[PDB]
Amino acid sequence: AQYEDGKQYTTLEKPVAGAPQVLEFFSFFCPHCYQFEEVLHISDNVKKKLPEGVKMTKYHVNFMGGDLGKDLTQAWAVAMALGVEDKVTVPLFEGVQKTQTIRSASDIRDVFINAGIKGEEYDAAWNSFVVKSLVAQQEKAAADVQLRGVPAMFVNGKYQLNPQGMDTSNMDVFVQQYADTVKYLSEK
Repeated sequence: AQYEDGKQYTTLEKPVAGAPQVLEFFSFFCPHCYQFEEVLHISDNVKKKLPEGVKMTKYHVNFMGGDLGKDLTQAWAVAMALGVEDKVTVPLFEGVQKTQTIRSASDIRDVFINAGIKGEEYDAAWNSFVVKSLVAQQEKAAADVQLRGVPAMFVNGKYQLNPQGMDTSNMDVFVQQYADTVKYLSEK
């Protein structure tokens, strides 16, 4: 058929109860994640095709970058808690991978301050238990899909996107196929 298990997607042996409808994992240290987000715009192309009432969730991972990697997962929790993901995603990626001006937790915080988040507001969130629970949620989600690498995307806790089984191509047909596959999976 057009969409096939083992081709554009695979099926989790252990489906995840209560999982987000569309769940993406990434790291700000991850070179292909930079490409996915800043060049291919995978997240945004997926959203433009998602059915009504389907939300996208995006989580950061710890296993790249050591201490700074964990700081970035905690900062991503802060972004989620404050609802400023669309203000910090580009400067965090560029800070880590383009300019390489993000080397410490303070450097991460600078991105938020420069983006207009008040210092008080960032620090209260950073130190909050709401943020510690959001870090834990991100780690738990990774365990639940038995995550091995990033970038990665899962639909309804049952299906895993398999870009390896899609076209190389014009980047753009790849992106289109990826977004079309997510939409098919969401309706499955």
